[PDB]
Amino acid sequence: ACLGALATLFVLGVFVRHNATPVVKAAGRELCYILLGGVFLCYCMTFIFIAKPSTAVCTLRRLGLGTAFSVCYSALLTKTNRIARIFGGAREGAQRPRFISPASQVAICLALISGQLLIVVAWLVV
Amino acid sequence: KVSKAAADLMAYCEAHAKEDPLLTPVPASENPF
Amino acid sequence: LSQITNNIDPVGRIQMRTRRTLRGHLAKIYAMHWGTDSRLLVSASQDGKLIIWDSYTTNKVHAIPLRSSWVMTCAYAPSGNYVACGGLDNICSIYNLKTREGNVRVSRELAGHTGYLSCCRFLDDNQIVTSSGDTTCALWDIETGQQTTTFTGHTGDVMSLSLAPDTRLFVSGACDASAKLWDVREGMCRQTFTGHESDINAICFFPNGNAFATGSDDATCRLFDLRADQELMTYSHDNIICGITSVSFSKSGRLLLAGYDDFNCNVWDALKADRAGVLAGHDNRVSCLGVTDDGMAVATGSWDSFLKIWN
Amino acid sequence: VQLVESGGGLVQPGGSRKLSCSASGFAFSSFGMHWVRQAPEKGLEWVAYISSGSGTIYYADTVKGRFTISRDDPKNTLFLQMTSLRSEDTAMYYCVRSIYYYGSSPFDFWGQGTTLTVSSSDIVMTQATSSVPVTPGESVSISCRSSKSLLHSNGNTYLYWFLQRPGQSPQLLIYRMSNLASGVPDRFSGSGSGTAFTLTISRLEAEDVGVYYCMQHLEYPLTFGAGTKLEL
Amino acid sequence: SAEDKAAVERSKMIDRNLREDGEKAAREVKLLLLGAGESGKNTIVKQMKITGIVETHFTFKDLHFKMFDVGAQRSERKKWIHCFEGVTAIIFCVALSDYDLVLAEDEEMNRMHASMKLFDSICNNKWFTDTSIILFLNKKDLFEEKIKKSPLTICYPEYAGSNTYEEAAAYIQCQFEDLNKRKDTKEIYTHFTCSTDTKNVQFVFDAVTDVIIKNNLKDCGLF
Amino acid sequence: FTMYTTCIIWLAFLPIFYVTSSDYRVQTTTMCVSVSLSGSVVLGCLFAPKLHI
Repeated sequence: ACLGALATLFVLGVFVRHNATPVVKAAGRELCYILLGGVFLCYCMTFIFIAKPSTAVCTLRRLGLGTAFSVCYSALLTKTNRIARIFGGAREGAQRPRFISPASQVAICLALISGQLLIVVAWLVV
Repeated sequence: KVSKAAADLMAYCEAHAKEDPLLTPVPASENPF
Repeated sequence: LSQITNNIDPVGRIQMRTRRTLRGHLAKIYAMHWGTDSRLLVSASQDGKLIIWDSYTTNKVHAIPLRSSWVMTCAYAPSGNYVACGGLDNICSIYNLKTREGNVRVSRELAGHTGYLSCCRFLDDNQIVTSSGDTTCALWDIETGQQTTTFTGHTGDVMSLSLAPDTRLFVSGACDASAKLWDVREGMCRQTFTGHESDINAICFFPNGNAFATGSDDATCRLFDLRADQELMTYSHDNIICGITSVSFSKSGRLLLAGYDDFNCNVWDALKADRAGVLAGHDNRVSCLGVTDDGMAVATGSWDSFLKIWN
Repeated sequence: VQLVESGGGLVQPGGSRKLSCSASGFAFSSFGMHWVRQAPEKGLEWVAYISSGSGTIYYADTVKGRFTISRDDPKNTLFLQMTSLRSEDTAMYYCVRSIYYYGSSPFDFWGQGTTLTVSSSDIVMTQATSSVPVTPGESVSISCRSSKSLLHSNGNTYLYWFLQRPGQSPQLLIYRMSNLASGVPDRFSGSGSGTAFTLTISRLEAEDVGVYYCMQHLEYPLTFGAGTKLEL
Repeated sequence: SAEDKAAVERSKMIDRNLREDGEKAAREVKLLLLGAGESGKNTIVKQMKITGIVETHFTFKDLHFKMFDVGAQRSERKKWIHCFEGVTAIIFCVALSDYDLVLAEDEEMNRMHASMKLFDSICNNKWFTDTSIILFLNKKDLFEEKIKKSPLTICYPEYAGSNTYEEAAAYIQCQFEDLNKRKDTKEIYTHFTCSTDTKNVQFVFDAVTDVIIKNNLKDCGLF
Repeated sequence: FTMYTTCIIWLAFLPIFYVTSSDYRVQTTTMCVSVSLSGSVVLGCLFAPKLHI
């Protein structure tokens, strides 16, 4: 897990070092950032799983596992939805589709994560 | 004369300045905007 | 004369905020002419529509389509019954607003020009005046749909027109750095003014009928009279490079509402020759400044599809 | 332009029939319609209203939950279902168009309608007179009262005047009590305060035998009242 | 808010109608045309289904194209172009055979020189910085005949090469694609057109799809 | 392609933990390495263009 976290930190650093290249510009900058954050949170969850079980630690586990999985899943979903947009926009008219700005995609994935947290706390209070 | 025209314009701007909301602090309650 | 205008007490720094946020347009705005009742205004979209907006309640009533997709300008009748539309197809369509059995129907299509309708205006219900792009700011009629008087005397092309409360004379500035004062009665040019370098984007008119101000693309405004034959006052700024694209006056004439291409507008003083206030809040450059007859509203038609009443 | 109704006749209380009002010559998709009826002994009464373009619904107090009205813009027709009919509904149903905006002329043109016979919160406004003899050419000044103050926040009153000539549709006379409509001469002058209203008519003309009615549009209920008739 | 309810409802209705009309208009991509006089306009506007400017609209492969032919405009270009923001791409129709001829305006400049000046003017303006240009080359057979009859050394003194058509077309492909300051946001798509090779709408379709895709990616920073 | 690879990796790892969930004494230890393998798979899916450059 420490090696994975080091690799994630290194790839995040090499991404933020050069941002004018089209390689990192093709995929979502905010999208790849939140994906790397989700992977780092997966590794932090792997760290937390090996620890002394406590009610606070156990609730943190229950929330963080779902959060770390849902962040990556929502980032991939947003990326593939933008790919569907680039595939279906040329076939249709010349208009900017709804929810295309990067901040809008960040809002969408944050809303998905908020829904995941809402359902996990709605099942947690029971 | 240009001085006469300038004086006439200044007199018109000073005499009709009471009915100009762009230069007077009109209240916002009674104003439609 | 510039020494007698330096004894008047300065009005000071004036600051005014927006009143209504006219949202709903999805294209550029090039001209938003104001009515005479100080309540309704007309706005020319760029896709296919022409919307007559309301100012107090901020609710649209007629958003009529046009055969011409591009609408360069618009004009609202003083009676509130007809509207004139510009464009590039040389079709100054006259839509009938107060019509029976329907919302709005077109009355006549004004054709017979080779340039482009840049600034239309209404003298009365029938006798109207246009400003085409082929140096022909001729006068028009609605009943016959044909021209009655043609105004010539500009070297380049004309893209601005302003009327007088007396309705007998009207000044109009062309792209040759010259504004000519035409007379509706005789049809000839009374005098052509000189002293500006860049082209005249838009022109206004003094409320009394003895002066006017031209909008030059050289970041300079001038207050030219009608009986003095000489520039009285000039307004220049150093930290800007773009030029004014629309000039207007208030009900008194002291506040000169100028619109630059700095994504904002300015309020100059006709006597102190100093920028009183800066009206910011536009994402794009302003295209028209419509001030009411009583100074109750100052609408702006910036290209960001936003009409902001700064009063 | 025309508003022609059909489907009348003798019906039984509790039966079923189809009534429509055919209209053509205007933008039917941008004009709200009313169903104001006229009884031979009772004044007019508004029952239902649809917004321009199948929008909102407006009903009365004694009709909410009984009647149902639909519109068809591609067919340009009005579908009315008359169920649970009582023996006291003998009236002249109209198909009146209206449009509401700044400076609009609501209730500009009224329909003709058909007649029918049968076998055997709320805002109310009273009138001043019932039937007085008025000579043509005397500058008649008709007065009217109300039960509320016409001091709306927009800054204008809401009082419309109508007249039903014998055999002629109840056309519009003046809207907002201060602005003349289309189709009337420049002789009516309406004024008054927020409670009382007055209307002066100078230089009268012939065929001025219609009865005058008033209407307020401050709320959904629209009550015309009894009616002030004019004689020769 | 009591009696103005109908006014607000009508405003909302016409606002929904305006939004529908704007969505329908955005579905129709807008293209303008430029070039010299009789540079091959009829050969491309007569194959489609379909004073002031001309505006035609035609559907192809479930896509509405709105072509705007300026044609004859008595006013100067500085005005109507200055107010043409919001276009996806422009079209520049030229004829390569107009290199040995001289226009009847000054009898001192070549037609190709005037076309290059027009291109440098429409590419160095503050309104067409993010707009692409699609070059149409009309009457390529006339250009082949001219280059077989004329050595082209009279029109271009700095040019040096053999006498053929392929290398001349390649030099043309590299002569109008370098006047711009940058090529990352000013991509150019060149195509030939003559009496043969019918149904050239596939090229302009691919070009408009590519430019609108690049615009949508630059909107979100994906490009 | 990388998304399809990640999805088939998910579909292959799901029965692994579904059958290893029995005898949770070892499941509490394999959870960490499973999450680490999943994070590594996502890292590869994301950095395939970064690994090629």
